Amino acid sequence: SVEFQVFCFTNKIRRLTLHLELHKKDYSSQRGLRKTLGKRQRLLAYLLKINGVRYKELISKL
Amino acid sequence: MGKDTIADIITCIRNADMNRKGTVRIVSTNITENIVKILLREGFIENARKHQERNKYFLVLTLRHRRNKKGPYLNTFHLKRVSRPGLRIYSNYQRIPRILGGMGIAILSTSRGIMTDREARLEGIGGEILCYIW
Amino acid sequence: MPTIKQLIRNTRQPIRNVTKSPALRGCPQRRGTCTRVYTITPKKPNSALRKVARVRLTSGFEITAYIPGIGHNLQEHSVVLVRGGRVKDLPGVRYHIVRGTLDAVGVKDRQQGRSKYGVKKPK
Amino acid sequence: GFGSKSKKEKIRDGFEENVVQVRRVTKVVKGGKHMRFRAIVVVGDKKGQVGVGVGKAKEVVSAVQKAAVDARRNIITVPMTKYLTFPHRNEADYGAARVMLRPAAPGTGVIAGGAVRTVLEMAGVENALGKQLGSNNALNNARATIVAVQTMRQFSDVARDRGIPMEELWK
RNA sequence: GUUAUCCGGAAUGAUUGGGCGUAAAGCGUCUGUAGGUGGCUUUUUAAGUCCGCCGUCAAAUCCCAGGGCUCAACCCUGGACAGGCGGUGGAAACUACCAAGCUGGAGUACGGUAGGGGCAGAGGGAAUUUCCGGUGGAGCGGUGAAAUGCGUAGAGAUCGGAAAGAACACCAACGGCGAAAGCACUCUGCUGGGCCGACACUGACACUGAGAGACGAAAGCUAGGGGAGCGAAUGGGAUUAGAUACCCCAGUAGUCCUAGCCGUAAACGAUGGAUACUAGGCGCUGUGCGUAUCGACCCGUGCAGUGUUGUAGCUAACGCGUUAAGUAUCCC
Repeated sequence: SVEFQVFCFTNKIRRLTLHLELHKKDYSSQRGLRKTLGKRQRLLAYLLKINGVRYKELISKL
Repeated sequence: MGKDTIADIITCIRNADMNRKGTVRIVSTNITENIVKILLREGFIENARKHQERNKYFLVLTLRHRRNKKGPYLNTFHLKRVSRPGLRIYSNYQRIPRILGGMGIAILSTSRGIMTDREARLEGIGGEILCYIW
Repeated sequence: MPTIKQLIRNTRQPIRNVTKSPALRGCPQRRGTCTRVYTITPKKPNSALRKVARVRLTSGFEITAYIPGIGHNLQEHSVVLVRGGRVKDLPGVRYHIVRGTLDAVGVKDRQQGRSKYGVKKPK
Repeated sequence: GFGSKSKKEKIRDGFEENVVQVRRVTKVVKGGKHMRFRAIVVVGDKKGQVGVGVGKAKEVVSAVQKAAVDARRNIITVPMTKYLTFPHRNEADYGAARVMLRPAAPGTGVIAGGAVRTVLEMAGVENALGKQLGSNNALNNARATIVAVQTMRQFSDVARDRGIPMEELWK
């Protein structure tokens, strides 16, 4: 299941970001946010590598 | 399952018999099957057996020995790769080498199949030299 | 240095055979003008009074050149012909002076190996 | 203590001897600084039978012959099939001296560095060419050739080992 | 003969052909773009690859074979392998491509699980110093030995009362976690990461990473707090020929915190990362299965991580050795 990985990582970045911006100095979870961004980004380049229209739907969903 | 499936088998051969263990377990892809098919019939090894463990067909390969010595195999096997991934080598039917005069063989990928120097020198075809053993 | 991309950028290159004579810079031996004909000492293990002529060259450099042989005629403002070759004992002397050539006479009374010192045959 | 060692020296027509270097190696003591002689002797008949040996003693000649008695218990035979040359090329390092040996045409006298050439001109091979890659040493050099010509196989024993009956050989 | 220039030797710029623990050399560690390399099966095109044929790469040179100068040098006649590029006809194993599946690589979902992972908030008690009281009266403190200091204005010692900042004894282990730096008084909150199982899911989504970005002990600096101890500089005493020093007594910046900058360390495992394979013994940590009881044990084990001796192999040696400095592949 791929779109649950992208969507799940998106909610991960939402909850972790609204953690981090009202907190502002945790330099440990910064790596977690950046590993999630990079991991999701290699997924988006993967599904963009496979398809057009379907990845256009992944952009249009979020 | 690393980068190479041929340094897979080959490095399992060198690491197999440099510790004198006369038994190899490797994956059985098409080109591994072809190499052990053109390698059991050339007297280097003894037997190759396919089987399965979790329905994954593998090759166990029995190496040669001799009798109770300081080391039970006298002639060290000396396997070597040539056409590395990222540096492909290619030869005509001129460059194709007689390894040590012929005591080694150079298994290589013709358009026919994969041959040895005997079976690609008579053909006159040439191709990508996988590796030569001696 | 992999075959891929650390080396089809470049390995590096060695510089040259570095010139063992920075003057003479065309080719082998070059006309000189004597400026000083002083005498200096070698490093610590040796002990001598080696007699060098600091010489201006026609190239554009000025350089202290050694004077071989025993006798020497070389006064102030004479003309010599320097050649390459490092005298080890003297710091700074890089060059020799040819003997028997222009305005630098051959050595006095030498009968072993004369072509290095510019002395014609006796007998 | 019978005397003069005439019968006991074994006149050495069977093994001809040469040094290849005699370096004076020295140790210091409380009294001072005293030296012994390390000689390296390569023994061998021209039949194909050589071996190195080191020795050291305060005399020169006892170090040479002492290295010889160490050497003439250390012999391999040279696999040299053809008209006094080599079956195939070989390379084998020992320590930090690497030696590439290469067979030659019969119109080629042995060309190698002094230690390698010494153990081959005593080995009775006539047609080889061996470059030395690595050390300036003489002992590990020569002993590296000895290891580089132990591991060398003819065509008859490779034909015997592989099981292939016979072809692919001009002679 | 000397000199100069060039190549060799020189594997001393390394594709053939080197290295990076300690010899010169692994970025401090990590994320990731470009780019490089990449699992298995089946099918398609042939760009690479290979084979045939054809065109051309002037002549001279070099190579072979003849011939001519009395030979040679040199001249001449004929021939051609390489190898380059192009046209064209074939092959499909490998790289690439087209399409379709696959799961062990990688993830996710789920259930557990361990932790000084991080940050924030609360709370804690020894100890030290200072102050305030009661006592008592001559030294206390310090040293190799002394002295400066403090002390009759009552020191130190002892008991009580406050206040202050900073650090957190035993537990502490050749232990756990983090990418490294680092992280230990306890509790709470938010939150990272790891490990293990079932097929529960997708189907190669992988590795590395130029430039880039982040973090990055300590000392340092800007701004504001705070300041007990310790303590560069400084000052005094001592030792000393001399002492700007080691010793001692005071002692400022600093040490701590807020917000930044700085971006270096023996940032060390003196060892970049990743995958696959190659004896064992003795351990520790986390989980999983079976035995044993039915419950804690306890034995073997499946893995992951951490350590100590050690076979093979490598190494100049010392040593390293499944967490390689082994065998190979990739990337910087």
